[PDB]
Amino acid sequence: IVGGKVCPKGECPWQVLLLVNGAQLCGGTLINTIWVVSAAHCFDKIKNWRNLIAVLGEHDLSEHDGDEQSRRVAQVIIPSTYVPGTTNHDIALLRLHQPVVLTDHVVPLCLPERTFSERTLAFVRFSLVSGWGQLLDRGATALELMVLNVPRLMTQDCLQQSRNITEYMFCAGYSDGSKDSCKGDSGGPHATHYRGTWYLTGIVSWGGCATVGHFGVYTRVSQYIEWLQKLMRSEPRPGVLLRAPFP
Amino acid sequence: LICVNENGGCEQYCSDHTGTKRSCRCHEGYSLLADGVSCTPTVEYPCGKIPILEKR
Ligand SMILES: C[C@H](O)C(=O)NCc1cccc(-n2ncc(-c3cc4cnccc4[nH]3)c2O)c1
Ligand SMILES: [Ca+2]
Repeated sequence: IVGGKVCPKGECPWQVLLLVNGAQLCGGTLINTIWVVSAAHCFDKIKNWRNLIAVLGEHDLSEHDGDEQSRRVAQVIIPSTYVPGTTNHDIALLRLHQPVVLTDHVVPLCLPERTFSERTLAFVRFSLVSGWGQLLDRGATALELMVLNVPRLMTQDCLQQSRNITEYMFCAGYSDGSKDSCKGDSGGPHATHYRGTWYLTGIVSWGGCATVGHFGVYTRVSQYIEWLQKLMRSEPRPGVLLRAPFP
Repeated sequence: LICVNENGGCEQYCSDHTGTKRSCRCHEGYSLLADGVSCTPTVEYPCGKIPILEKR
């Protein structure tokens, strides 16, 4: 995250850190005790699918404070329509091997109904994006969880104000090079507040971090609600990676 | 009251029905109050609330 602030410990309790061989891979969002939403592209180069770990309740990567909960990733589910190394349909649903325990420091973000998200949430101007990604373009990653308030653009406006955005994406942020999500943040939440509760509206995708004349690109979670809900009702299948039909 | 406008007055989710009818609903871990619009937690750690802030 470029140009944000430290998320005070416990204030982003849905944030997930994904590790592979102990190394930072991506972020994610907890939506239930066993389900995490992340970005498909995070998994483009995974060799050993068995070595993927999700950590909840993380804050400061330099220390252990006892609020962290680590789980093995049992399933990584990716839409059929996602093509590795691209941006469209950049979403993954991860099943944890064992539920996390909800605590003051570990709480799911609400996955909204599609109608609500489209009719109401899509019109809330500002939303929060968070992660342990790069603090600067071509810079070091963060040791403490960072958060940033970004405004959402209608796609027409995005295109105009920009110095390929599909219906499965949206733009948010700033064009002045001061504030953005960055490498290391992908998969993390774009969270939207409405009447006292927070909801998942986007996933940090990719494409150029805090580049002048460009906005951040996020996966438009509303397009995937039904897809996600169906999968969460399904039994696990052997083998970690599952490609599931979309729609 | 239509769901498309002002969320139908619902705190959370809204469904249109046949006629001048609307029903609000709440996410799991919440229940709907008698006002027919408000949602109140039913569990300790409802989704989308921040415990340290809810406590202060
Ligand atoms: C063949 C290459 O090794 C490969 O593709 N590996 C897969 C793989 C895994 C995990 C992460 C990444 N990865 N690389 C770059 C970005 C990224 C840039 C960016 C700008 N603004 C906002 C979010 C952003 N994210 C990113 O998330 C890539
Ligand atoms: Ca820690």
